[PDB]
Amino acid sequence: SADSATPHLDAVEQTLRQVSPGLEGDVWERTSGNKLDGSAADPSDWLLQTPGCWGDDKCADRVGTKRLLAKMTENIGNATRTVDISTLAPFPNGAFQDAIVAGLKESAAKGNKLKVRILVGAAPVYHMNVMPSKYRDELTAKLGKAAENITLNVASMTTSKTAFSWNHSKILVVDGQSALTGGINSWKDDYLDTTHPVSDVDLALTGPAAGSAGRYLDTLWTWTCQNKSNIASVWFAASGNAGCMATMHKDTNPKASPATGNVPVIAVGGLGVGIKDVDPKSTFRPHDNTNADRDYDTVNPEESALRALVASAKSHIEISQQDLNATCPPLPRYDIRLYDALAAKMAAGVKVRIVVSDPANKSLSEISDTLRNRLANITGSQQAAKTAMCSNLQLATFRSSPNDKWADGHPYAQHHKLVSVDSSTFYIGSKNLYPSWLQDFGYIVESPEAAKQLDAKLLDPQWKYSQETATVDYARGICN
Repeated sequence: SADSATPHLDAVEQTLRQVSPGLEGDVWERTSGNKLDGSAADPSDWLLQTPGCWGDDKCADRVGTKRLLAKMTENIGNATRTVDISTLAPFPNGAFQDAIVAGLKESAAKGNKLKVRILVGAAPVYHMNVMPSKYRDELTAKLGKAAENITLNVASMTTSKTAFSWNHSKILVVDGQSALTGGINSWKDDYLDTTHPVSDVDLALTGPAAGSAGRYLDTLWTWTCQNKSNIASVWFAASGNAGCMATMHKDTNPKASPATGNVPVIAVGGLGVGIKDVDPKSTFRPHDNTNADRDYDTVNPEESALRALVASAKSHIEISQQDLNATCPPLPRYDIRLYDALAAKMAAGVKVRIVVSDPANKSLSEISDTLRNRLANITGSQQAAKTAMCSNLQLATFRSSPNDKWADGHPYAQHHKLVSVDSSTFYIGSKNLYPSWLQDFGYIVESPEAAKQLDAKLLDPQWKYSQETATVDYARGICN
């Protein structure tokens, strides 16, 4: 018999086909033959962490931020057909707008005509600020003659006011072949023009999984174009006499995709609330969408995917987030199934590390109490839960140097949406583990070599400096 080399993806895949079989290909998809898109000088700079400093409370070394903008510009400059962007509102500004304009100029100067879609999610509280025909006109102006060659769609959207749903994915796809995604929304959002930068992470790849991200954006733009005349759902603007490009990606880029490397990946996203009510093909049979809406799960496969990734761990789990708990009624406080899966792992002796952003930006007491309570349901007592938790948990707030705050007085903050298991398989994307009902997207990658680079470049230094704040740390017998 043959032994799989991708046991973690196999497990996640099996769950996704149970929960969202009708969404395979569009909202989630497993592909082989990808390449983590790091140069030759640096094999590891597929991992776009920002700011990239460690051990320096002044953050002198901004190599990560410089690299991110160069990669955006470079990837867009190599476009020959299509550029596909999603983020949270506002529309691109500052250094990110500069990288987009420079990339588009670079591609236009090589003789290319491009189709470009720029899609942002707006919170009703934010709406007025986001004006797509204004952004269209500002981008057109900055491009100059290069704008002659750009067919542009620009839109902001809210899929549900009542259930607080809009786009939160942060994606850049060029020619359906290269993709960047992760947690980085804009330069100012992460205070990168600043000496207290926020810590964040994106990944860059090429290959079939880039097509997966284009198909996810086709799913959002199909709904956007269907609703482009409903002023309460969508504000849409286009250049010239262009239409609304619902399926830019299906149309201009094929579906069979040649391999660029040897990395297997599961692309996975969610449709939030108000795009699709249910996956009609699903037979899954498991107001609060996170914990008590079957139909919601079937159209938000990323929630199940992340819980399955946790469940697939045989040895150890590292979680790095802004928080695990939500503070946004009517959203629930936490994902019950997630904490239950973390508890079950600790009850089996699998190690769990949780690093969250400083509450200033206890937060920790809330996490450990809930984990303890879920473990008590499993182990039968509070004393047995404490044994399981204290012996298997690391829980701390994030630090990037031996200083308790940045040198300039402000606390450290982090925006990662990162999960890694068994130094083998990890998620990088925009989906937070705390309850949220937005459209999101990310990649689950199984590669021990890449996961060890993630350890060496991110998770190891992270823990080196964050452990000073730990309220629980089985490796030093701390359990407060």
